[PDB]
Amino acid sequence: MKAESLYGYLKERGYSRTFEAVNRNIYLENLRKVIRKAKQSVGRGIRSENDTVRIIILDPRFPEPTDLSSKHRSLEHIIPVRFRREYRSCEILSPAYFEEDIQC
Amino acid sequence: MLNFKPYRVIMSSLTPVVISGIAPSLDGILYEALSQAIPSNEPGVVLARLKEILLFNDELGVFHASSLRFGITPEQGIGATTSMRCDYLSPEKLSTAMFSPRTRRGLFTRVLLTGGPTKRRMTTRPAYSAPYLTFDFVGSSEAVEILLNHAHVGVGYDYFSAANGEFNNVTILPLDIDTSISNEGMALRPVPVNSGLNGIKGVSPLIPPYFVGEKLNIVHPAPVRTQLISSLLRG
Amino acid sequence: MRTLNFNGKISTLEPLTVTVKNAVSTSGHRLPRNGGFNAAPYFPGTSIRGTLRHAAHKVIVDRVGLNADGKSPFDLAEHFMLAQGVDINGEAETFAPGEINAGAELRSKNPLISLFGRWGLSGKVGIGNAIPDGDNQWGMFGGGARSIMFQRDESLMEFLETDQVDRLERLLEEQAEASVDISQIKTEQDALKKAMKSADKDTKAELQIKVRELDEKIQARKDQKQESRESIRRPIDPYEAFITGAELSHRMSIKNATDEEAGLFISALIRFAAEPRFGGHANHNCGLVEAHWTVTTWKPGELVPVTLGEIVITPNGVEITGDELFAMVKAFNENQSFDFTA
Amino acid sequence: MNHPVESVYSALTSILLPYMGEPVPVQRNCSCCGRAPSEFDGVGFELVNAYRERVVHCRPCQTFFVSAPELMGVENPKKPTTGQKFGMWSGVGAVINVEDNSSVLLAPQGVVNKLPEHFFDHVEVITATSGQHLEYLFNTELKFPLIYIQNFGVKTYELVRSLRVSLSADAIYTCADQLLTRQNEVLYMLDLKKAKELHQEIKNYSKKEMDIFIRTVTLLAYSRITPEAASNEFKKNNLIPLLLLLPTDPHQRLSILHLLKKV
Amino acid sequence: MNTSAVFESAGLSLRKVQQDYIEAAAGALTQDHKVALISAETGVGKTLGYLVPALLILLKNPEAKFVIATNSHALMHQIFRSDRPLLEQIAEQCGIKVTFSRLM
Ligand SMILES: [Zn+2]
Repeated sequence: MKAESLYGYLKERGYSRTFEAVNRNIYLENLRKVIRKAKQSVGRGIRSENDTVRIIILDPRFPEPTDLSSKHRSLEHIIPVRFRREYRSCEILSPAYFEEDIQC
Repeated sequence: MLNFKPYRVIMSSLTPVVISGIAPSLDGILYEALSQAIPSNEPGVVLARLKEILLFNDELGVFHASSLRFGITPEQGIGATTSMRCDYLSPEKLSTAMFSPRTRRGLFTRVLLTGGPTKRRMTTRPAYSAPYLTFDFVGSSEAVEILLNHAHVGVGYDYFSAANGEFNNVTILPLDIDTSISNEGMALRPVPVNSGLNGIKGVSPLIPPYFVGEKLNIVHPAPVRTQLISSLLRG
Repeated sequence: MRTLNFNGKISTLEPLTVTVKNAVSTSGHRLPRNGGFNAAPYFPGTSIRGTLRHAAHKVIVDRVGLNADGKSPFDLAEHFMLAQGVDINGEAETFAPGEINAGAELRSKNPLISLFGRWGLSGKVGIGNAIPDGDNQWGMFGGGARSIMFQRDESLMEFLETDQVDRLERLLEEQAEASVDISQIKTEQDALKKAMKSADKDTKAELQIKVRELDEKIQARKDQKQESRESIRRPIDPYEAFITGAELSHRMSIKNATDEEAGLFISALIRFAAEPRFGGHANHNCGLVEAHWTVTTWKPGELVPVTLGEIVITPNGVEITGDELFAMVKAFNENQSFDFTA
Repeated sequence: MNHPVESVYSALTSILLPYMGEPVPVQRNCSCCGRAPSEFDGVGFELVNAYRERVVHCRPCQTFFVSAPELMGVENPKKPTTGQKFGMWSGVGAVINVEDNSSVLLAPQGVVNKLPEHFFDHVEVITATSGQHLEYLFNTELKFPLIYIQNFGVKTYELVRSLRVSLSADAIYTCADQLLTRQNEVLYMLDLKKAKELHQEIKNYSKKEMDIFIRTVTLLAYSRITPEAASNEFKKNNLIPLLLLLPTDPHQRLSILHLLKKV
Repeated sequence: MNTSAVFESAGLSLRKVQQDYIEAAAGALTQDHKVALISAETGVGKTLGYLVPALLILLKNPEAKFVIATNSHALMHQIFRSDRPLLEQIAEQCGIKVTFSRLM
């Protein structure tokens, strides 16, 4: 309905955009809201300079470091920039394609 | 003069990359990006500003900017696609509203598009379609991020004209060892023959732009190098 | 001089498609994917570049106008120079190969040949690809089938004369027999192709000189049709396009461009907004786009993007925002000393 | 003198020496090859092409436009008085040994039929179609440096500007009448050495394993199968050494595979 | 000016990121009728990151105030739980006043 309301608003404003385009826009805005919310969630850890946190994301949809083309790649921004190296070197509980290809 | 740290840049390839025999060096991409940023095509000033964002080997005469290396994932690999350019003489182009053809019997002499100096040029070039492109370089991460994200620069022969090798999602990660010039004695970019690095012989200018300057003998890596994206993100 | 980066989004008003020989295969019409089938297609920047170059050339034609005789002053040589940069008469300033900033006289005199290059003169406008901003934004559009008019609307037969009615019946009979012959020939071809994947070199050579002869048999049978060479009741193959309302990230730029060249580019974009069509299949109104391009520039010396304005093409109009964009447009409108005839 | 077109002219197209006539002093570079007049000794052949363009062709370049029906036979019976031209042959190639200055012509059977007897006396011709050029190159002991033209074609200018001496079997430059830019020499560069070693070592693999390897590599080079799938196919079929001997470049992979399935 | 000395000389273990955030906040507050949007991840320090700019701008035109709105009820304590003496010392170094107001 938020998509419907925005579509009606843009339609009355004269903007010509399909309903699915408004759905995509609302989905991207919701995804950014989700990124912020999980940034807040992660911020619950490391409240002091000496604090050490093991952050464990059990969601299958969280982008793997090697899967740079994942749909929710923006979720990598959940990890603070300073710890992005630690994002690259992370224990994967169930990695996919966990073999050694020969066409290197 | 700025503190330079070895960084690896990985970007998502969006269009096929056309390699002009020698693999595109990130120094060339950055040179084009600066030529856009500084409204000047003079090689001297663009190079002087490029040295401020890239580490330059005086003893070797090149920038610390590894050549193109295709990051291939287990999903998509290096693919062979033809960058395909055709003249499209539409009816609007072929109309008296746009020019005055020579007339005989009141009929307009049609343009011979099947050949000759006015043909439909079907220029096809090879291009390598990998899911990612990667370079290594000893330079400022901020400036290169800004340039690659905002400057109109791609990887390959003509990003400007053909829009080949469009990339996005430019991600920089720090490295532990400078892998721009050498890699266990294997040159990862064009270097002079006397540097002692093995690879493939070629002729090209050491410093960009690679279409000016005397073409002196150099050693360059394989034009098409592929590495697993997981191995590239290891650092 | 200034570098104007037009970073923006193209929202597709009606499906956006393009035919590329490498992308197009016998399996069907696919967009350039830069990889396998399970990859993200991109609208070529070559197509957008050619469309905008044609728009700019039309703008130049209008600015120049027509001779006293009502004919365009451009000849074939000049027309092709401005359209596609092919020197047909062999008369062009052969600039030095190593001197980058060559043709400043030509660049000033011919802003079109400045923005887009000619053969031997690097163009100033870099037109990037339109990259979709989603994972499902393309589809097999068009398709459908050509239906015989008289087999759908019986009323249309009331207009045909009995001789033409018999002609129609003969056409349908020929179509039926040609279908039932070509289908069997293609089945034999399919069997031969199935045997192509278990053959050795010798039998391969024997059984591929056979496939082309079956194709020639197909062509001869189609030629034998007295009333219609090609079947009219044809199922149209779909073409791959971007969905309606696809937000495609588009990256354009002009490099170290005088205000007049940028003005010509903006005028070309404004003219393009009259018929904002990219790609083919215009029969299905494909290509209609509305785009908003934030026009940025680089700070002198500093690597920071300043926002000089915005270019919003929509069916309701072209919105130029930013004083400097108007300045460039008027500057191009001024400086009447441009010389497109040499 | 020391340019690619001169060698092929001396080795192959000198047969029509009688059929040009004397040169003409010129003051502009040869439009066909493009090099400077300083290496023409100031002489050249003026000509007008089918597009009504005044073009200067030097001694080795003008031979591609000479009509010698009494030597080169008739190319199109509708026009008897214009025989086969070196610059108009499509599907015909040649291999020119520069140091020996000899030439072998790889023409299809139709062209060989059209050629008279007198032609063979000056140039040795072996019947081979467009696809059989690679068979001759692979099977016969080539002698380097050599100029390997693959398609004389009709774009003579691009042909001459694409000629490149093949100094050794590691890199044989095919001249297919398409302008040999630095972007597209990968499609015109043939590594007979790597193809030869791969063919030598392919004998150890079954025909089924061979077909599997070729199809997997072709699909991978065309991005029709995921790299994990191709790796699984190679590992299951024990095709690892073959991949190790392939170039990383997918276009070169396709070229050498095309060569392999021809020999 | 007093910016460089008063941070380190006061004994605060200020970091470079703290300096950058403080300078950005001060410069933004210098501009009139605009809006400043700065992201400040945990660790940079917001309690003192923006309040020191407020004091520095207080030194000039000392006839204004600075509301500091914090949503969380615990953070309003945090402004005056263990940093009120710190900001008071900073004011003593800079020299003029704090004049806190714990509004609820
Ligand atoms: Zn010549």
